[PDB]
Amino acid sequence: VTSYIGGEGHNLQEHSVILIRGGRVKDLPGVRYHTVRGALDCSGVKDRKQARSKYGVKRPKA
Amino acid sequence: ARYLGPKLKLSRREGTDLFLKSGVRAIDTKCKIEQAPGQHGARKPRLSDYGVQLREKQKVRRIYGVLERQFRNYYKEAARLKGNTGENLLALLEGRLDNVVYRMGFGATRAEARQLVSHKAIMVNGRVVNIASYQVSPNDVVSIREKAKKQSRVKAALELAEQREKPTWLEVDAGKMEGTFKRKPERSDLSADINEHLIVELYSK
Amino acid sequence: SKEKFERTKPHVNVGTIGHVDHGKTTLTAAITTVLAKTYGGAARAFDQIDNAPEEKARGITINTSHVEYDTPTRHYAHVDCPGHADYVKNMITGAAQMDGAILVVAATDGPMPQTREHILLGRQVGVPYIIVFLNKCDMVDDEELLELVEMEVRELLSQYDFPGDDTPIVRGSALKALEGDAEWEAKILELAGFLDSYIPEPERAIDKPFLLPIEDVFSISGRGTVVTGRVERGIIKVGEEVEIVGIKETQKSTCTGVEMFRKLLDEGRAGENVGVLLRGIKREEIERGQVLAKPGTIKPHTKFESEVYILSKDEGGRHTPFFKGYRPQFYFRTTDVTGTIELPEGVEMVMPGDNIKMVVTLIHPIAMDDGLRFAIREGGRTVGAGVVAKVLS
Amino acid sequence: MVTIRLARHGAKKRPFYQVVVADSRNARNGRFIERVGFFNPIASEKEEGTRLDLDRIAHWVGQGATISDRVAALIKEVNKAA
Amino acid sequence: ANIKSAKKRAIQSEKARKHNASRRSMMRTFIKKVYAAIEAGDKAAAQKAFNEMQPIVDRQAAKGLIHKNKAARHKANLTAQINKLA
RNA sequence: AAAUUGAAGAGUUUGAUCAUGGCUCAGAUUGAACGCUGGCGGCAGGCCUAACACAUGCAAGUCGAACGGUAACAGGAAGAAGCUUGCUUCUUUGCUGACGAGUGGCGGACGGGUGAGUAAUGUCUGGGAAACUGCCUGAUGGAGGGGGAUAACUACUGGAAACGGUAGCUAAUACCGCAUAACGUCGCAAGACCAAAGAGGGGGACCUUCGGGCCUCUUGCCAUCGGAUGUGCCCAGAUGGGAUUAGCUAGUAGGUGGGGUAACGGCUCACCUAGGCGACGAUCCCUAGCUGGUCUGAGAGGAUGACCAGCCACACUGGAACUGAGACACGGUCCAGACUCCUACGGGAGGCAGCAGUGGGGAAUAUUGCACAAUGGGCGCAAGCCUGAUGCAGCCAUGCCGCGUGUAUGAAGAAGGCCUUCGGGUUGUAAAGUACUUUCAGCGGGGAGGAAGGGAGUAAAGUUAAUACCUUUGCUCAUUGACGUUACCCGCAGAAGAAGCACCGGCUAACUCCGUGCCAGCAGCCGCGGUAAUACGGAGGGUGCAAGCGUUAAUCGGAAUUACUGGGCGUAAAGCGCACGCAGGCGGUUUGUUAAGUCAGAUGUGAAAUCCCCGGGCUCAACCUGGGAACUGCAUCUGAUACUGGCAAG
RNA sequence: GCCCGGAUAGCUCAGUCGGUAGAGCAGGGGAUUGAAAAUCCCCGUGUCCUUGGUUCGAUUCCGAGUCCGGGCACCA
Repeated sequence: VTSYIGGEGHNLQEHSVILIRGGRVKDLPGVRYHTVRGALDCSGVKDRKQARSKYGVKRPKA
Repeated sequence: ARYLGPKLKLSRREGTDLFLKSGVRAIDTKCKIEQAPGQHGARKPRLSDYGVQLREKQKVRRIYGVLERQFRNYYKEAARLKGNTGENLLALLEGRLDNVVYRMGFGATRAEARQLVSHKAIMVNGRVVNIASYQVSPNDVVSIREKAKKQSRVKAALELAEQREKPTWLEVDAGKMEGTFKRKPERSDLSADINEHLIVELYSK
Repeated sequence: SKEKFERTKPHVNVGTIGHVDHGKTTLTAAITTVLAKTYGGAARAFDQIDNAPEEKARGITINTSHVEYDTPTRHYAHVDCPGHADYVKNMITGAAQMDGAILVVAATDGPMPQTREHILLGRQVGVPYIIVFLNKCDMVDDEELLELVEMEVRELLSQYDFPGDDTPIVRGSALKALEGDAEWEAKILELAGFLDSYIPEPERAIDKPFLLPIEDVFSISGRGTVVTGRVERGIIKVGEEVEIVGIKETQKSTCTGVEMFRKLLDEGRAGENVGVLLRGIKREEIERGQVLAKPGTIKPHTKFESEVYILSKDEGGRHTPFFKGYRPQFYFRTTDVTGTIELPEGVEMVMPGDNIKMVVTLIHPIAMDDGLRFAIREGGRTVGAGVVAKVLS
Repeated sequence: MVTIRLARHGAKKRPFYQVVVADSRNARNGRFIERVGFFNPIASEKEEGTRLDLDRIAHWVGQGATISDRVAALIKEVNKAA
Repeated sequence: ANIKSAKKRAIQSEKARKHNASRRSMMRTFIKKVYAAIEAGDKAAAQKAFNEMQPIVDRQAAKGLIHKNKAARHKANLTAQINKLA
């Protein structure tokens, strides 16, 4: 599946073992998923403070 | 869960007093009435057919001081009972102990009265009650605990209930620190803060 | 279901040191073999000199303290560690966990790199309590040249400020003491006499808050996850509630078992190796980078303030100054971890042979408090010794 | 063989029983063919908490049934017709 | 499941199994004595023979040897032959 | 003791507009996860994945008042022995209490778990006729006599273990025939014929081997006819998919006889006739336990059976047979398969989809709990014994609800942030200040009910031997709570210990600014974003929810978007290219006649639990529980005869 | 717990794997444009593995460590 990664900051790799939720984005062909940040080998997203529960991002960081 | 923060914020958005923070600031310095909260409070709020429903639901839950889980609970009970859910819920909303305690002057605000009911300050039928959501029965009496009969905040509140008309299903006596819940609450004096057309719209979604 | 180890007499964590091929496993077998004859009362016996499949299968040396035995004064547990330069890490951490070490050297090779490395650890990171054994003595063609061969060991001691002759240096042939040669069985047991008195005695921090730096971990089929290692502080008993801190998220469990040397344990004690079984824990999650403890006594940290002395070239230190922005390896209990370092206000460098205040920033968290010792290494050499003065967030 | 026994009901620390016509081949809190009463051993000020059908037990024991000991007790404090 | 705290009712089942097996073939093959009275043509002598059979035909179903209400069908199948006579 | 409250719109086609129609969407819910965050209390909930394999523990047995025995323990009884010396050792004695082990009797097949089979006469809904049973229970009879075995025990002995081996003794509620028996059994009738077991308590008299007998009571047995919870059959109607899934059957279709069955039928074997079943779905191959009921929605319809409860099948696999009322079976027996394990290499051992525990799978899951207190179940002659059955604390935000985290008051509102017209405004009475209590948590104090039964003493009654024995009650008091400092309540400071999470372009509640400047990404659709963006990301403020929060998936809704409820077809996707005409459907008009359906009526049923309506209760709620309302139909049968249907004529 | 290998401009290719790392290809910016493509005119990248060491000299060697692959190795 092709799976969207949201916000800038990418800790996932061409062998990063990860979890993915549904991400609806018919804007991009075939993309029906979204990759969960701060789960398995994927770390949380950069420059977030309005999310804590989303992106795996915890009580806020830079 | 209860409001621990600044209480007068709410009244300014909701176009009502909410019967909390009923004090005053001196000479109307930065008095912040007749405005909605924050720097953008002079901007008009914008509606939709569901938006009106969410703003009316916030209103009723700020009137009677109840959670959304409490209001969802009472609305299931309203629908369990025969007749129409709308009027069945309005009967539920008016009878509960925390509201009857504010009506009966024990709390000069809603938050004084909810703290009184939790903190065993009111006993009802002569038996101690530590929950906001106890239904007072007709012709029964709510009665202050001795350790709350000393509370200066309550003693001022019960005087603020004298020469103050009370909803005609109850009376209170400052001198006893006891109030008779004389009869059942009456929709022909007080009703809740929502639209009876909107409450059946969401099942069609 | 298992049988119980009983905490009688004092008890100590020790270990062999020296090179590969020298005797590093032979000596620790051979002492325990003659101990069962001499201390224990037995006659030379075939089951004395060989050991069971079941211990060999797990005590591969490099992950397990495979050896437990008894002497007239104390019980011992003992750790086995690599004798080669391809792998030294489990010695240099094991030094801070042990109360002393058993130094083996072979006349056949002469001294090799790990007989000269492991002797330094008791100054550098651990404790200076070393007892010595000269192996393969029977090989040398002249006895009067064997006597000069032993003056080499007194020099090797004297290189790292160990007293060259007031250290006990037994002469022996450990594989001949092991098998039951009449001359070499009679020239090993002097070493257990010294082991009973050179420590001199263990002392255990069993008053303090429980700290088990985990050495190793096991997966019991049908029962789950046991975490084990030398206890640095405190106590455990069966049914205690326990916290795992360190390189992972902090979580709580119940210690529902307590064991030592594959036996159930009436009480886990400081200064000795102890294992703990854990309720509702799965072998998928746990790692050795963890530290078991009493809930809310110690927390994971990546950052810490510390005092650290930089060695002088005299002590085998640097001769070049130690600049800011270095990436030394630290040594904490069972585990090593690397951090980037910082120097005080207006200090770009500190000279060799001088003390400084430092702030470290590790590349992974470990459980830390004040008063925990380390040594630093910068690659090719150890360069300093220090202590965590407080933790940082 | 048929029995008149307790089958168990009610929440933790606050139990209940339905008195029931059952078989010993059945499960205690499961299969029964009739409820002949109710017994709340703990409840206070609950008038609807307790019944027992004496008329029904008299039919069953005529068909060769046995009353269990809780039932044989409870019929002596319930009225001898129901 | 895997275990029970006792094992002896399982051995009670084998003790019973072998004493039933050893005599279920006994009580049924005596009928070769009955068959000669069926062959002799005469209903009363056929019946007297089946009455000589009745001692072992009721006990074979009382006992474990075939269990249940199995005497009734054996008496029925053997009668359905000898009731052709009169 | 009654009943309904339900049906929707919104973003999106173009320069502008109507209709049609897809797409997206607001709602509700899950044994759900993910990720953040979290204090307190009640009741509830926690594999929804591998029917995949389980370490280790633990889950129905029990009676010495069936029998033979005497390992253990204590005692009595007797002997013997020692300055432990009239106090003390050893021995003997089954002599007694008693019980290790054996024989023996009934349930272990029960409870508990799982959803793998089965699209099924299991199950749902309702009837039909040839059926049966543990054991409880109604009721009738019987108990003659004789013969016979062997383990335990006794001795001897092999192997690593499984496994035992060798030889001897003997008892029963153990073994067996004949006898002997009721409303009994078979037989068309004559007539023949059917069981089996005793044991235990005790007294005046009476025998006596002084064991025992007799006597009488108690307890137990066996046959047999009745009742009953439970269970089986038969029958009717219903039960997902592939028709690009067309043949299936003779052990059939029909019949007849034996065999066989609890009973029943080609069940099965055989004969005889040739029929039966299907393309409006035989057959073939695929999936799936069902159902009360759970979720969703006007409901139809759809999803769905889970938490609780009725029922079925199954328990690592394959073959078979049995114990017993009943089981190719979960807890058991022989063998095989695979794996695994012990092993002296010969041989043997095992299956948590019981309870707790665990590895693994996977997106994901409690303590090798605790307890005799109370409920049921199994043995018990009775006292009693068993039970992870049962009850009940723990863990965890898994479920639902209720409560709290302080509050009355209080400004030149003061700094700051934010916004700004640069005045101030605002965040916010929020802070500072003034006034007050501690609920809850903590700690301390006090403490109900879940408890009934059961034990023993003692008196009377009954049973009875005048008498004990046997037993019930009355009465006395012996004794009984895991959960547990309980439920619930009282004392005591003191705000002390209790707020994070998501959202702000519109649909969608929240607006302004700044930066990154078509970038970061951003929304589900239309789309936003290309240097002063409520669309990004942040700030502040605002909005919304709250110890839970968002988000993702899944189901159902909006949808009438397969339209009975509720659509179009000239042309919106669209009427067969046309005729002729069977299947099946539909049938003018008139005379007579009929009614199962319909309709009127009745009888039988969908019980409980679950559901719904109305009560009651645990302080309230969640939660628990009663009563009352619901079950339109279905099976069968009775009246009317307009009508569908039936029968006959015109 | 440890040990081993891989880290030349976005891409590519060279460079005693000891002797100050060199060049190319493609692309981006600006202008055009409200912006972009394309075009036209200008221009940059080296994580030459991070970081300590060895030496007369580190790009290329040794330890320390990250990501990613691989090795050593266990069941109280």
